[PDB]
Amino acid sequence: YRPDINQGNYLTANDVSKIRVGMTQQQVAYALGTPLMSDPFGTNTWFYVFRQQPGHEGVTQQTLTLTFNSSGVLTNIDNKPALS
Amino acid sequence: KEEVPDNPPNEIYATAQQKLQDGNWRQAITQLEALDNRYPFGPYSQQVQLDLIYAYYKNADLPLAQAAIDRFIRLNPTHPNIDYVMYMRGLTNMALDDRSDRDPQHARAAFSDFSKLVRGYPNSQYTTDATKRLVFLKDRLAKYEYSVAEYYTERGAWVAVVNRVEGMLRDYPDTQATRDALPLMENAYRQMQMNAQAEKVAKIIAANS
Amino acid sequence: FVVKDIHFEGLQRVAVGAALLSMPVRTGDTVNDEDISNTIRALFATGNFEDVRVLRDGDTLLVQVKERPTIASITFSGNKSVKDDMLKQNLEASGVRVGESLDRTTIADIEKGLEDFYYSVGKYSASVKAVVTPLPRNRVDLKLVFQEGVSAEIQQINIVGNHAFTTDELISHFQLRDEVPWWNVVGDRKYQKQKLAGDLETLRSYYLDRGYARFNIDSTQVSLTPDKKGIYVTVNITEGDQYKLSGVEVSGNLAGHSAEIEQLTKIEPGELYNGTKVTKMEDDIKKLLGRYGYAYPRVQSMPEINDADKTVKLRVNVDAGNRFYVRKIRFEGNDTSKDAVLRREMRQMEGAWLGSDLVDQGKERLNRLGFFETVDTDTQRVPGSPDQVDVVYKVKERNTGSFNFGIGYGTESGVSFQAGVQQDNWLGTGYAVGINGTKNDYQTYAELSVTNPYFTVDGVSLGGRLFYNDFQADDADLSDYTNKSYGTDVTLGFPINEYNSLRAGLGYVHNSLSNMQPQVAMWRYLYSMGEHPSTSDQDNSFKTDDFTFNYGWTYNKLDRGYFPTDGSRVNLTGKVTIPGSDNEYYKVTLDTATYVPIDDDHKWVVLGRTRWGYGDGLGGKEMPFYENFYAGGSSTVRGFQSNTIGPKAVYFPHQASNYDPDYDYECATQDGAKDLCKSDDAVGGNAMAVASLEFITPTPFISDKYANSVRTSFFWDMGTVWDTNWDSSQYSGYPDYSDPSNIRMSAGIALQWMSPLGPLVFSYAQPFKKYDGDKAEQFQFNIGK
Amino acid sequence: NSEEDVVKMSPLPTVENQFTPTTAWSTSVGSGIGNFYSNLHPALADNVVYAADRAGLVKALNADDGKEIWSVSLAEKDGWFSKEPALLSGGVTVSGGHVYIGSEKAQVYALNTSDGTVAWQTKVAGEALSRPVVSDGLVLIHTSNGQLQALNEADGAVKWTVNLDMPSLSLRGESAPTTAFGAAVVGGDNGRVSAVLMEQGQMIWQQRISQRLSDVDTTPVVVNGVVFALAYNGNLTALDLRSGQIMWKRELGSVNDFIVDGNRIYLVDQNDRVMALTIDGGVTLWTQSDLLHRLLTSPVLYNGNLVVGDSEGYLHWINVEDGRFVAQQKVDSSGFQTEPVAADGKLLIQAKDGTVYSITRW
Amino acid sequence: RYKRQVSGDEAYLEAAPLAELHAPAGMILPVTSGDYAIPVTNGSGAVGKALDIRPPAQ
Amino acid sequence: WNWSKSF
Repeated sequence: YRPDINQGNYLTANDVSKIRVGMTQQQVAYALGTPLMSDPFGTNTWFYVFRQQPGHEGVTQQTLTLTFNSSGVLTNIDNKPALS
Repeated sequence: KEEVPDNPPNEIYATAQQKLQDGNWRQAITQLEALDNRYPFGPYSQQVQLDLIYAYYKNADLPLAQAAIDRFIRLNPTHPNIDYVMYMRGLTNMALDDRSDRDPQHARAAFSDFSKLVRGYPNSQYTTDATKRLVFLKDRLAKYEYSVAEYYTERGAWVAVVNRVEGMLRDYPDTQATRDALPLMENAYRQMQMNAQAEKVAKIIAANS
Repeated sequence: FVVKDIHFEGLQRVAVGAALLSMPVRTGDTVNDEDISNTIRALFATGNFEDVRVLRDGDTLLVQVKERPTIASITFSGNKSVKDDMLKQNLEASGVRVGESLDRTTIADIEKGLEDFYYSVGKYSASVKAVVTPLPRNRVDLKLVFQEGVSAEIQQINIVGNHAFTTDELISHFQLRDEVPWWNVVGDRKYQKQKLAGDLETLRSYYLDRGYARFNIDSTQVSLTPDKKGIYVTVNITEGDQYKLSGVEVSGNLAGHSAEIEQLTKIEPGELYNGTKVTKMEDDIKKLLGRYGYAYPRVQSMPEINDADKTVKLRVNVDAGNRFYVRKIRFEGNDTSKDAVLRREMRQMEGAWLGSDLVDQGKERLNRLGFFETVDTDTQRVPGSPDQVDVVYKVKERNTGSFNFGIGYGTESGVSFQAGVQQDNWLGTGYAVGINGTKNDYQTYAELSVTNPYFTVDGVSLGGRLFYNDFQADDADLSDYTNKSYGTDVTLGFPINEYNSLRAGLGYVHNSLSNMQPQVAMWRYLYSMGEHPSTSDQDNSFKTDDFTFNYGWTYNKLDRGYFPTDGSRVNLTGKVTIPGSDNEYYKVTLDTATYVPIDDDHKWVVLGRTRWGYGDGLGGKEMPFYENFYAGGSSTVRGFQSNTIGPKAVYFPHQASNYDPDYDYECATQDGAKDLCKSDDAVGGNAMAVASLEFITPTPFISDKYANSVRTSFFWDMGTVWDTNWDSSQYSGYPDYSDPSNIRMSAGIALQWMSPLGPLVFSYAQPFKKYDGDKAEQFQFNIGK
Repeated sequence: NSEEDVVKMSPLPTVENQFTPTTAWSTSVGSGIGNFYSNLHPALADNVVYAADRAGLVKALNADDGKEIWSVSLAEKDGWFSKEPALLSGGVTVSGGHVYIGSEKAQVYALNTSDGTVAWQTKVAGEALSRPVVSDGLVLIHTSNGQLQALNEADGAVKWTVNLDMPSLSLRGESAPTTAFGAAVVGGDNGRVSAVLMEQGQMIWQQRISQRLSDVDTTPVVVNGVVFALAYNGNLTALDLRSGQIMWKRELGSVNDFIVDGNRIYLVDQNDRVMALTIDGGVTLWTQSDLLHRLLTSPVLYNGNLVVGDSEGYLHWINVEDGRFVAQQKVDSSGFQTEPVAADGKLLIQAKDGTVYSITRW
Repeated sequence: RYKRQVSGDEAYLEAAPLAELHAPAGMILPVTSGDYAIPVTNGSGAVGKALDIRPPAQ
Repeated sequence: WNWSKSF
């Protein structure tokens, strides 16, 4: 009855494999893009969320949390492909 | 149709001043428009411009007051009594605002004007009221953002919610709507299964209320 | 010449400092005639001086000047078809306005400028005259007298170079017009460049959608008459042979989606070229690539044509760009309406990737509400971000309130009056309140309505309605009974498919029945409801208070609302009385219409309509005789008198209210009546079945220039109505009205079009099958509201 | 709601008829041109009159009584029901046992004088709104697109074409060339008089005789190696037949044709001021402005007297020595729009409703 | 129209004062951007119909 | 006939 509800960044499953531990922010911005959300409470940590909810068919949410360091250098990746 | 004779300027101006004091503005507006057209370079045409700003303000002809203010500030940018004109600008924009879900651009304009006035001239008489108005306008803008976030919470959007609440915590942190909007960000962070941030939002909440 | 001082004579508005600044010469410099001329020309160019003279006195350089008189007012006299405010806007855009001066040599120039404006608005024989009134202190008023003249109208629209299609058939689809009858609403006879370009595009499309790929418009010619009251248009073209569509070939950065596309580029090899289909392919590919994130997926179509075999081969170039994300969505201009009213119509979500199709959908959805005159969009960027943007919708609000009156005529409802006051945006909230009223020969109706279109985010609504209805039957071709009813109703509406819509609600209704003629089909219900009235008198009253659960479903797929050509509409309505109410009954109705075309230009059509209905009681009771079904008229079965199909009344021997011979009475004791009494006045039935098969054709004798605005039809209608509770054993001599085999047929012709008085629909039918009592009314019509 | 005109139409003068005109006869044709602007007018050759209408009907009549010799239509009918008009707009031209007519559908017909059977028919560039001039075994046509074409007389084959420039907005009417010393002079809606050799179409010269303002020449004339041209909202001009050197001008314009007799140029302005200039310097001799805004027609010199029509239907015989109305007559109520025809001692004219009239005086 | 006849005359409303937002231990709030900020303009003027907005004689 | 008059 309702329209499609889309939120976040479109991850193509071929970009998330282009990112290794050691890349700065410009590189991940060229590969994946600029995210819509982050952690404003001090730390630098980006969240690429990919959420889609069509009409009365379910939700799909992929989460990619990238934890950087103080000098713009990737330090940890965390991928949740499906939501419980 | 409000026909005006060609009496000398003194008596026209004294009649104007004798109709404002009573509380009738539609009358003196005509006399001042005349004394402006008929003498666009008289000895007290500026005075007439100030009086026309006042009249157009208290008569609900606000766009004409905006025009008069812009003109007066262009032609006499160093007039001793220019604080009055900036105060009238802020007041005109506040009136055009006239209802927190509606367009706030007029409120932003009024905020900018009152900011100019209070930062430039703090020893004036038109400043304390300026701050008392700035507080109100800030709260109004925060309430607008809160209404938007509430809509996007009803819909099911959880990224717009956090983005807008962060924008509020950035621009309007010292208000009550903001204090009333952190739960929405918590619920959003929890619905997308990011609990490590909902815990932070709760840490913030429990430290204030 | 050395200058030791500078002096001016005539400076009134421009200060002495401004003059001394604008002058190349200053005090304490050598001067010659060249510098003096330069100063004079500078003063002239300042736009504030009319005559200048820089002479040399004994020692001083004396500057005489006659400032141009300051303009104190600009009057107008004779602007009938042009608003003073718009004219003043154009003027102050030209440069001249209040406060400035009057160049006494630009009179004819301003006159010709206004004359050019009039030439642009349609009038070519207009004459403008600028009178100049001087006033003291060097002031001047500028009066403008306008002789408007007579407008110029198109007398002809011609097309040369066409051989396959007649010019009239092409003009029929234009927005410009050369013929405008007094019995149709097809348009005005004025000229505008925008309409001309739109019509050229329409012609190009009409030709490209038929196989004429090489179509070319060589030129256009617009001409006037020496009297300048008539306009002539001419359009030369070159229609080349028809071309087929051999194949399609795609190539570009499809982004690995080369599989989901080749199913969109499938055709029947050997088809007729068409532009609509190509644009549809492009739009589909764009919608797909948007479904996959990309926001500006350029798509181009280049045809490679071969004249030897007359084969077209399309070449599609796809450039799927970059993904763009939305950070904000803003609305400016909503001083009354709230943000939620404009945001719940947006299909593009804030905080997600971008799609321009969704932005356009939101713009269109905002245009449909009716609360905004203009709606513009702007997708601004974000300082310091290559993948983020902010969308902006600028709007201009419109007044929503509406006083309304209306009149109409027709055979069924005689004269019909309508009147209402409506408000669509109550305090910028979306609520739609209204008070409406209608009055015809047999009923008054008055309703107060309220409704929130979004009781839930998805689009669910919640209505509300108070109503009063007075109903006289003798004025509707029925048996005599007056029903005065008042009640209320609420209902929710659920959209599920963009064409299907459910609805469900509750209602209360109080009915008072009076002035009732004794008859059997009425007592059958009265008795059921406990009453025991008398047969020899018609001072009978009956009050009921009923609660009802109402349900309904609607399906709409018609291509158009006016003069449709393909699709189907369907409506199911139902009602059931819940306990507590005095009456116990259920009722159901089903209406269906289906338009089927049999050509490609949609001029021959086959329409099929049906109307079914059934109702009955539950607790041994009967259905109310004021909820019955009625057939006959210009809506169900044509050729019959309205509400005459079906069962008739069987009266009782009964004295009348006030006897006065020369008036026809229905079996009164004062006329030799001693037993039951057949009649020809209808009462309705609890069951109804109606059908109509219609064949729509083009109007044969009216010009093809505007024969697309008139609809001609040949129809065959069938119908039956009957009562299931009529005991044919007790009442033997009188017919059996529980037999549905009594089908009533009719056949005839119908016309339908639009008039200034309002919509018009005429019908001549001839019933060949009809039974005892059915009254015929061949000619029918309705000039509606 | 009311309707007003900037310029107020002039009244009907009151005149004593020094001679009482008459109406020798009148025949009717079907529906005429109507409320459209057209050049379609009658003709005369060998005591027979060929006329036509706008739907496709053409008639021949005797120039003495009005008896119809033959009649023929040119509107193609797709059976007994459908019928599309021909939209005739070109002045009937007769020369050499043929009758040439033009159409708004870019079709030019050439019939025979005897039976009315099409000797040939030809497609052209655009709407043929001009009189199909005949000269040198050729037929000159001027189309609304700006293309001057030359068909042949006996066959119909387009021999050559010339592309004249056309502006955006113009008037409804095209100039009919005039042939002189093996060259055709013509004008266009651009404000230019142009000469072209008849054989191939080589442009000899082009001059601009003009002054959103428009200009249209509409059929110049030639006398003793001097061309005379006249524009709309422009200047009447005299030009050398061989170089285009303006010899003199005069600021006054008109689209309706004019006449040159002896040393006098009789013309009719766009404001309907009948004037008679001289031929050497453009000196005015008299004026007659008692007909301002009566929508006159092209004049004709009958028996030493100018004759002009009007939309109301009143025909005016006006003197030429001084400019006084010597007679006035009422003929038809529909109105006169096209030019008269004075030849062989006959004065024929045609109204909008098709009724051809022949005028005399007793 | 009728709405803009109320604010023009005298109407003056007082709102909820501004209270700073605290930062817990182990984190910090975002930056403020100082775009919408209110300095402290000392002095005790008049407010709400006690202020003379009548233009002076200059 | 149907006259609407947006107040």
